[PDB]
Amino acid sequence: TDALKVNRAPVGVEPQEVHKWLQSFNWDFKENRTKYATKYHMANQTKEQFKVIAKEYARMEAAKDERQFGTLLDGLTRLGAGNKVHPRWGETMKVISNFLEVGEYNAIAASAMLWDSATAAEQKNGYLAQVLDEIRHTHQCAFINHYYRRTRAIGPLWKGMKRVFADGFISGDAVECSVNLQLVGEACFTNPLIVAVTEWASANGDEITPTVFLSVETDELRHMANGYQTVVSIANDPAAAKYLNTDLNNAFWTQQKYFTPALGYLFEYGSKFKVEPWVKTWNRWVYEDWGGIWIGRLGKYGVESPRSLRDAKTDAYWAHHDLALAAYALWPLGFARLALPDEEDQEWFEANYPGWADHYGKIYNEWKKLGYEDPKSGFIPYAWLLANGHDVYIDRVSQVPFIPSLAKGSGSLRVHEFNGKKHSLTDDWGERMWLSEPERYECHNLFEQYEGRELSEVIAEGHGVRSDGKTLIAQPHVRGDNLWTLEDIKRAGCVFPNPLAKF
Amino acid sequence: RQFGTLLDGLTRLGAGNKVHPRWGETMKVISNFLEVGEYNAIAASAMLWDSATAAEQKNGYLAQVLDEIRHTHQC
Amino acid sequence: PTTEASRILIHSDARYEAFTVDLDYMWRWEILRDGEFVQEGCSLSFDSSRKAVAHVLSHFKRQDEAAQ
Amino acid sequence: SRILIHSDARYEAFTVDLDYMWRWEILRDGEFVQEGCSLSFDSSRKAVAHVLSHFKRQDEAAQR
Amino acid sequence: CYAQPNPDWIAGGLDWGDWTQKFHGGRPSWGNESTELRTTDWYRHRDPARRWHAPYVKDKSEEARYTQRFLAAYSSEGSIRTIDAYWRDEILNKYYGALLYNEYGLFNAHSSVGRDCLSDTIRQSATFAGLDKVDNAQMIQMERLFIAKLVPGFDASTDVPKKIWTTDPIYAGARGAVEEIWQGIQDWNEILWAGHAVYDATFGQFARREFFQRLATVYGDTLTPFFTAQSQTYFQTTRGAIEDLFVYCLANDPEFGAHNRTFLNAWTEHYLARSVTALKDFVGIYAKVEKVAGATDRAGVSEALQRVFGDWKVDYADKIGFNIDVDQKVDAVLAGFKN
Amino acid sequence: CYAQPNPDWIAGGLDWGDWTQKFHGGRPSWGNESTELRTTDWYRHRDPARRWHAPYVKDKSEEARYTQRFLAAYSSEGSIRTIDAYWRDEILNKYYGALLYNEYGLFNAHSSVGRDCLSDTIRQSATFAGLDKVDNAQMIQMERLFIAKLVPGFDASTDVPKKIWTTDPIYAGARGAVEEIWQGIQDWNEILWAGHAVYDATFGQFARREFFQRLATVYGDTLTPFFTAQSQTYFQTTRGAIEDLFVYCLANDPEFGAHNRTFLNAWTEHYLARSVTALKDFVGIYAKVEKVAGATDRAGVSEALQRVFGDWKVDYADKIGFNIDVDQKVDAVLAGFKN
Amino acid sequence: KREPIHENSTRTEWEGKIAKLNSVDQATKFIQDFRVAYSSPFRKSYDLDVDYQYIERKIEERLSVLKTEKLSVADLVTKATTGEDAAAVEAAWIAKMKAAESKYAAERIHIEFRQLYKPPVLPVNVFLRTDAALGTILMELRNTDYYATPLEGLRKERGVKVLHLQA
Ligand SMILES: [Fe+3]
Ligand SMILES: [Fe+3]
Ligand SMILES: [Fe+3]
Repeated sequence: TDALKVNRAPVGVEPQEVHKWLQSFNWDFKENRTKYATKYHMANQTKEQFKVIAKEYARMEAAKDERQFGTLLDGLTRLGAGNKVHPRWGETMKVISNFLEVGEYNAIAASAMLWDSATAAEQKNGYLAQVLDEIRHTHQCAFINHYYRRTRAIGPLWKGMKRVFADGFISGDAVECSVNLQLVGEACFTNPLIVAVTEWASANGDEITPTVFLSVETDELRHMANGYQTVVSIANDPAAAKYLNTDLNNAFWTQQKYFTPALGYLFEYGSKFKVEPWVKTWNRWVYEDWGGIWIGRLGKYGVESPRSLRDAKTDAYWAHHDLALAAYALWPLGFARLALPDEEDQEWFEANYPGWADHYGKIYNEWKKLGYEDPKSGFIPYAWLLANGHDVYIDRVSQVPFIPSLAKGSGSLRVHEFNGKKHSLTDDWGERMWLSEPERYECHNLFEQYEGRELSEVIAEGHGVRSDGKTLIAQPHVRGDNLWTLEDIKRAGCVFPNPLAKF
Repeated sequence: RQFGTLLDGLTRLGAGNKVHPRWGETMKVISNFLEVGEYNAIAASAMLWDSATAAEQKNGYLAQVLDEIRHTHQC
Repeated sequence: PTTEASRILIHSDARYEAFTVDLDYMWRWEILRDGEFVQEGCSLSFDSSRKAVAHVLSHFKRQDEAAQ
Repeated sequence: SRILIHSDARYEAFTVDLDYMWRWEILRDGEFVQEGCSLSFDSSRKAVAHVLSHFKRQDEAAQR
Repeated sequence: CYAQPNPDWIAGGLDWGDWTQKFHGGRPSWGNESTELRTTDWYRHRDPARRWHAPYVKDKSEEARYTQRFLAAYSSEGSIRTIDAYWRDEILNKYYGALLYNEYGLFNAHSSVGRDCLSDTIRQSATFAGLDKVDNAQMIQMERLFIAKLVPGFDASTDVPKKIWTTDPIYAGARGAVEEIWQGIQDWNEILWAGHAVYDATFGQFARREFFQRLATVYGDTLTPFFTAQSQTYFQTTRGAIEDLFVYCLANDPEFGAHNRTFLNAWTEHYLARSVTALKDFVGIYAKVEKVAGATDRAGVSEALQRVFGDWKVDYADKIGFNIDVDQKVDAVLAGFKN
Repeated sequence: CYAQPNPDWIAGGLDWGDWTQKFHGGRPSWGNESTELRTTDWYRHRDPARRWHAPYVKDKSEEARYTQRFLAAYSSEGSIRTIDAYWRDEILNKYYGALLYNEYGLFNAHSSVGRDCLSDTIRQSATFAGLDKVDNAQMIQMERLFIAKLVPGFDASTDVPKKIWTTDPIYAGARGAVEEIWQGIQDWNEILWAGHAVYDATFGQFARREFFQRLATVYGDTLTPFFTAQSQTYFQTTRGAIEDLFVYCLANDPEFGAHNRTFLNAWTEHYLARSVTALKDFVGIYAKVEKVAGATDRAGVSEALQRVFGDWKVDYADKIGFNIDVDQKVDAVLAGFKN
Repeated sequence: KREPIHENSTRTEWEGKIAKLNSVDQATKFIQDFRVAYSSPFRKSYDLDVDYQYIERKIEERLSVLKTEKLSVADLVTKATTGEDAAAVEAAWIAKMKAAESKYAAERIHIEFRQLYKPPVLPVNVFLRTDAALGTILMELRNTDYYATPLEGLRKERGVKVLHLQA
């Protein structure tokens, strides 16, 4: 009888039990499809690798945060005591954390866009879970950066950073944005990156980046599944055979254009201790592991290695040394303190990049001689650059600086004029992007925003001066002696040109 | 937190030994004596909870009962 | 009980162990200290699983070395 | 009725009299770190000094 | 709070220049064309609950673990034995399940919101608002699967609830409201304002609070209140943040207040009608319910409706100067009472 | 948890020799004189929940914080408005507060247990069971204080509940039982067994689950179920421990099993008798609640009594071999039922 | 030479003539000319490159307030500020785009539609779904055989004046 008999064994409801029916939560109506422009249709029956409902998500992540935040506090108090970290890595930390926050924030919106693109509840759920993860981690960065805004927009690296970490994630076909975010961004560069930084940072006494980065590493398998499900959900769409490999190749080129020189500059110039030279690393991550093995296993769904992979390899040998020239030549526009390679840095460089000494080694030596580090020298190495015909250009598409007279890399200048405006492009893949799609690529470079202004007023307007009011955040050295102030920059009498005036 | 810190603290003592050997022994004595005291304090505080008439004073002893329990579980 | 379907032991010393398993789309690895789960990760391949676990272990071991 | 008994670059410590006992506290970088009690003001200071010695030993070791 | 790389040509932005890369056609990464509302500072919004990941996830975890402990103890108690069997099989299993489809639709309206909105705190509130709604849906299904484990022959498949949500006239007006809020607009302020401040604060509050929670408390349903307690808590937490964004930050913007109220009032007008329809269709469900004097009949239903519209007037309508005649709205819905 | 310094003349000890210090007259610090029961090993019991301090306070913390979030949202909802004012003012406020004394009494009975008993895990299980009971008492008062904040003129003072508990005949049987179990014995296995396994499992279960929880979901009460969910979850957790100690370890001790059953059956007879008496007094309360077919008529109470006694037979009686005629016990209680 | 980034004389004077717009029709024609003159790659002039984005905002704000001050709810919902039926605009520009015989014909239709009808001229909802449907077609055409034309010929196709080609 109902009122008396029943099973009184203890029972709950486990999450995979509620996840079994999640797919059926969606229903058919004619307007039921993504609001964003796309060439593809993610298939309505695609599945999610993890059977996680909202309550289970909260339970698993509340648990991690429990001890992870505890460990993070302990790391911050221990670092608040001693000298701790080596100074050079101490600077690379501030840049790493500032860039990470940008990317984790924009990833929130890229993942939301992807959730909108899917029609299966399960694939929506997978994307949703990455939204929540990117949120958790931006909050970790708020906490971190709270101890350590218009001051980073001043520089020239921040702009390239903004393509591969921000605009590339959210502006385009959602599929192309997935390739920027998961299939290339995370699978090829950042997931390998965060485990490697764990060793490099730890070797410089930085406890905080390993802690934060390992916490991020806990989640990446879900992000790589999201990337995979993008490709899978569209592999039966005839649009895929037509388009997927162009979107992939273009997005692979966008990501490698910034990270190939950027990361190598980070590792080899932002650390004293060097685990192994970046060019061998690059060829292992990108060419062999990502391009060989992983993309190889995606051929199942009609994915082919980027046709531009071989150009990318050709550039990986010197690109980060070229970029380092530009960063050193422009230090007053940045937000961290640079260190010229010391005597063993040079030895290591020559050892691993035969030719480094005859080229970059001598330039930096001459800059040191001409007063690179001396705040009484009124010397700005960008001026020496112009004053010896070594102009700096900015790729209209990628935003990566290019110095054709000093570059040992594989990029070449193309200066075009369209409808009354001159544009500089620096490789064959960017130039096709801009020729095919001018209206996607109108980003002003700094030479245009700051034209014919003195260097010091640009810095000062940007707030790149310490609480002091006169001493620059940026510095050409890492010692606590002989610091540069606005006056010392102004002495140089540096005024931005238009590098395309001569054409 | 205190459990988190005890953990991180407890792995470090493990891969090698940073503690002077004499105090190493003293730890063994201190932690044995601690355990006994915290255990009996549970029952002592229950006897006092039995002794009070006022529910507030009962409550105060009860809080100490739970406190002594809490720490036996760290041991 | 290792097979072609199983997980694979990629590190074993007095204190640390690390495993990795092929999940088609990715490879999942974990690191154990004194038998207890410490850290979880993923790589594109067996090969990069090993390199990844080696990075994280260099960090752990440096932490241990700094406790003496 | 809070009394500051320690103050340096990083640590602060206060005690307060609650008649039956004295409750003290320690701040590291403005973050409440540790609570305690002592019989008197004097024993508050000796207690705070003991813990601060431990916290600073930790700070010393985490650099050298 | 201030992570989004917004330029000075978006209210609040501190960067300069055009975006690094835009959509084909020229749509910016983020831009003013995404909404009809305007403001001097898109970053002004602050969740009144201070909900960031660590507290938001912490709280939901507590409710997750307690829910399972409570279920293990509930099946042990046998308290499902006094549930009224008709309510359980005919009204709860079927029509409370169809409401999972309703909450699911409201969660998916947030997806384009999380892509398009113009500040980090609004993206954060939006996402937690949408995660709670899929929580609501999953929780209803969790209840049904639990009852299925205590009551042999109780079918916890979603087939019937989905057929009811897609074809049964009781929910036609609801399904219509949700389908327009989700897949029919893209103004992200309009999605949030229509979904939480108008539709959900009238129909949603009626269906969750006035019908299934209230009626479970007259039919001896000891199980469903444990679940509507969570939906109702999530509604109030979300109302807190919706209020700060649309009332304090936008309808009182020091320069665009009157502007924003115009659009808010227009919106409210449109979706108040859609809400009234959904209710009027929904109130036909009482035809299938055993009569109870202060609750399941016209006098009571009128009182319930008087609470929804009256509360809504004081909490939303009067704050933006929108005029509502509770009595008329109540009558408009009661025209559907069908008794 | 073998840390209580027990010698080899208390069952399961390793230490040797007398206590260093005893009571005046010679009572040992711990001794078999503390209980009628015997066993080969007192450290055998294991709490099935393995709820040590960390997990026991974790879980209660989640419940504590969720409770305040639920309350702040419930006040915002205005859900108090559909409750039977009569149930609210004349049954809940008065008779539910009286129930707090019952819970408070049960808590106190654990004070001697905490001191006297012979194993450290039993000491832990007993203390947490104690804590939950006083929690129950404080939570009832918490709900009363909450209603006082919403309905004007509602008096949350304990005066009337206390008068009703000490003098109203509805609770006389109960207060006697609690007074006896708390202050009328000191066998610490008799306190635990009579307290949890017999009295609270029949009368407490009837009063908390069958009357206040069940009837709240008949009279429109959407607040009280939130609070009975906590005490019912807590009752089920404790029964897990109580059953393990008295049924696995004690009533089946390889050597004293039968010995312990004689006393266990002796105890049950006596305290079952007090329970029936307490239930017989209590059922008088039906004469002042409104009649609802199936819940408050004689057939509803009968079926409620059949659940309590039938459940109790299965969960406890049959497991120590105590014979109860469920129909006879029910008819005994109904003799106090007016209808 | 240049002025500060966020506050300069160009933006000031432009806000000056923007304040004085007093009708939906005046403001509409103001914003359409301004967009045409200064935005996109087909823009008439790069004179205001550094300032048109801020200035566009200020026009957008002025136009939108005028829209709420002088127009009815039905016009806010269903009409562009040109007087046209917003639905009819969407149908007409999608129809034009589906008929474009080439990616270069498509890109011009899409760029102009944004130039003329970007909010607050079209109602936001009508604008965003039209923009999206045009983006679909434009990507479907542009990403067909995307690497087939060699770079030299692509430059001609774009109509670019090659100022330089490093060797
Ligand atoms: Fe991330
Ligand atoms: Fe990631
Ligand atoms: Fe103690």
